[PDB]
Amino acid sequence: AKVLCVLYDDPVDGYPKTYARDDLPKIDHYPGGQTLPTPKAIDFTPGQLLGSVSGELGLRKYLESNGHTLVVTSDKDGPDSVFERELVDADVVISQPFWPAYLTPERIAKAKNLKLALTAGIGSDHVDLQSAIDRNVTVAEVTYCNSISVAEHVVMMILSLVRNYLPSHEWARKGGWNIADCVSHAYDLEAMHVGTVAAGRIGLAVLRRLAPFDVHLHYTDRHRLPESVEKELNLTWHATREDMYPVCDVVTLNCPLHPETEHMINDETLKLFKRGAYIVNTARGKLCDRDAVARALESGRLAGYAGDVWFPQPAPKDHPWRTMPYNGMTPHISGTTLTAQARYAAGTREILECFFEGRPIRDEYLIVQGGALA
Amino acid sequence: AKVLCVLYDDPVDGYPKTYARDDLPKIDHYPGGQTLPTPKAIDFTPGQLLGSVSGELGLRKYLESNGHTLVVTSDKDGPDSVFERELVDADVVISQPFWPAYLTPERIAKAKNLKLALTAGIGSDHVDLQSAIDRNVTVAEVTYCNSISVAEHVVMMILSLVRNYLPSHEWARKGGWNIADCVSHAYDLEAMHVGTVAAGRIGLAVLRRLAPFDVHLHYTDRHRLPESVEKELNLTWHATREDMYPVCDVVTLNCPLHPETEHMINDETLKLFKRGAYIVNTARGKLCDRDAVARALESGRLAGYAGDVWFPQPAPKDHPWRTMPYNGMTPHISGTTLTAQARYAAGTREILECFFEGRPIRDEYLIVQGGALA
Repeated sequence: AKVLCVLYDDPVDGYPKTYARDDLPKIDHYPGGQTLPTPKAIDFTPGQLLGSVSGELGLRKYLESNGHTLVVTSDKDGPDSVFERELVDADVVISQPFWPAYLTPERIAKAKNLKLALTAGIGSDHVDLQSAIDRNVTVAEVTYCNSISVAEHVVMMILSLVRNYLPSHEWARKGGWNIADCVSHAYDLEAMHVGTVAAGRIGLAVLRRLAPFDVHLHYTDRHRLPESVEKELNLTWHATREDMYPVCDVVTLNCPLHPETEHMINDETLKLFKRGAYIVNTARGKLCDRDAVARALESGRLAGYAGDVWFPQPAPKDHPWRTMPYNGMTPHISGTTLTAQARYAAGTREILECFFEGRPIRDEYLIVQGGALA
Repeated sequence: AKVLCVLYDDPVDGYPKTYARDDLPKIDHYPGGQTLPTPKAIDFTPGQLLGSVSGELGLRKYLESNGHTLVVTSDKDGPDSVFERELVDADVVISQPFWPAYLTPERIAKAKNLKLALTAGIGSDHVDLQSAIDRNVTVAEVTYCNSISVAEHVVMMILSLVRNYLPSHEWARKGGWNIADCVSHAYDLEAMHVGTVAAGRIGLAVLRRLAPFDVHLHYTDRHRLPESVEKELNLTWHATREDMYPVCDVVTLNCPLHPETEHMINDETLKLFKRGAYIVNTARGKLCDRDAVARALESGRLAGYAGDVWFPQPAPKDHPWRTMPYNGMTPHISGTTLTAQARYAAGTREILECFFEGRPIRDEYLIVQGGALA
C-alpha cells in the first residue's frame, strides 16, 4: 500500500541527535481506563522527535519491511505541493492537527486509492467527513493521546496569566528586578472561580488538576458529568456558556468548533465577562473573535489571554495575539510534546497494523468506519 | 510610638491608579485551619499595591490616628540610608523579605528604642535573632500569609520548565511558529517523579497541587508527615535529600537556608541528579551554587532551572541565572502577589494593634517574644 504522511519541519538547526532526557514516564492507561496504544511493536525510543519530517512517526521500517510505500513531506499546501501530487494514488493519508494535511471534497475526489485517513493526534477537523463517508474512507484518530498534555498546558497557562509570570520572567531576563512592576498585575489563583467550557477528556483533566489549587470550579457542557464527579470536584454546573462567564475569574475553552461556536467569544459576549477575567484557549482559535480579544486586553475587560490555537494557523507573522498585552500564547504545540508524540506514533502504527492485517481497529479510534473492521 | 517601615519602590511608571480587577477571592483559613489575619479593621481595599513605598501596607491612617509616627522608605542599604538614620529611635521596624531591612547586631545596637521587628511576610532571615533576644525585641512574622502563593509559583514553574513554555512563548512573541523548535525540549509532566525538599506549609501545598497531575510524589524533610497525609498523596519518603535526587525528574526546594544547607546543590551533588532533571527553587538562592547550576544547564545535567530567589539579591544585572539556558526565573516576587500583600498587610496591622494595645500577639506569629504578650 502507499502511505502518504504529512509532518512539520525539523527544528531550524536540524533534527536532534541528542535529547534532554533518556526516557519517558511509564503510563498504562488513560483516566477512565482506555488503554495506551498497543501496536505489536514500535521502532523508536519514546522521547524521540517523531512528528517532524525526519522522525516519520517511526513508521518507515514497519511499513517498508511489510512491502508498503511511505512518502513523508511537510509540503502540504495548495495544488502543486508534494502532498497533493502524491495523494492521487495513496491508500493511506496521515497527518497531525499541528500540521494538518486537509482532506477537502476536492482532494478526496482526486485521491483515487484513498482507503484510510489517519489523524496522528486527536480529531478530524481537517477531513471532510461526508466526503470520506461517500468513498468508504475509514477516518481514525489516536483518541486520548494528548488530552492530558493539553490539560497540563491549560493549567500552566492559567497560573502563568494570573501570576503575571511572563512579564516577570522578561524583567529577570532583561537585567531588571522591579518587584512592583512584576506584581502590580499579579494575583494568586487560590479561591478564584474557574470555569471550563466542556468537561470532556481535556476539560475534566483540567478540572481535576485545578481542584487542589482551592479554586471554585464551574463548568458547562452539552450534558452534565455524573453526579459522583460533580460531587468529588465540588463543581457548579451552568446550562449555558453565557450563564457561566459572569461568575468566573478564569474561563478555559475546551469545546469543539462548530458553526454555532464560531466567534462565540466576541465583542458582545466579552461584556458578560467579569472585569479582569482571564481566558485560556487551547481548543480552536476561531472560537474567539481575534480582534475582539485584542480589544478586551487593551481595555482591561480581560487581564489575560493565552492559548496555543490561532486563526488562521500557522499564525501570520503579524497576528495581533503575538503581541497584545497580557498574552501567554504559544504556537500550536500543546498536544505535541515528545511525550504525546510517542503515544500517537504508537497508536498510528497500531491502527495501520490492524488496517493492513485485516484486524478490527479499536472502536474508540474510529470516526468513520470505511471498509475497516471495528 | 515610632514605626519605621521599609518597602520596595513603586512601579517605574508610577504607583497604580487602577488595577486589573475589582476585588480578591474570599478565604477564611489556611490549610490546617490557621485563621487569616484578624486586625480590627483595614484601611485598604484588598488587591491594592501595598508592599511598595506608596502603599505603606495601608498602615498610615491607623498608626497616625493612634498618635504614632510612620516613616516609610525604600532606602535601606548601608550606614547613610534613610532606614539607618531613622532606626536610631524607632520603636517598631517592619520590612518584607522582598526588600528586607536587615537588622544586624550593629543595627540593633544602634536601635535604641527598638521593641518590635515585624516581618511583613514570612520568616526572619534578615533579623539577628540572638541580638533581638538580648534586647527583649519581639520578632513576629505573618505566618502562612504567602505559603500558598509560593506553592502556586512553584507548580507554575515546574510545568513551564517541563513543557518548555518560555522558549515556546518567545517563538510566538517574535513572529515564529517553529513547532519542532518549541517541542524538541518539551515533555508532559504526567507520571514524572517529583520530589520536594521539605513538606512544610509550602512543600505540602505543592505536593497537593501536584497530585492530580498524576506524578509520583517524593519528599524528604527533618521528619515525616503523618501517615494519613503520606497515604492520601501516595508519597515516597526519603531520609535524605541525596537519597531522593536520583529517582526524581523534578526536584523542588522548599527548605530553610542553614549553615548546613548552603550550596547543598553544587557541582558534586548535581551528579546525583537524573540526566535532564528540573530544579525549582523558591526557597533561598544560596541553597544552590550559582555557577554549578549554570554549568549543569550548559551540560544538560539539568533540563531546567527556575525560581524567584537568587544570590545575591537583588540579583546584579549580569547574574548568570538571568540568561542561562532553560531558566524560568523571576525576580523575588512569589509571596508578593497583590493577594499575598492584602494578607500580610492585614496581619502586620493585626500584630501592631495587639502590640500597642497590650493584647497578646498570636503564638503562630511569634518568633521571639520580647516584652509582648503571647
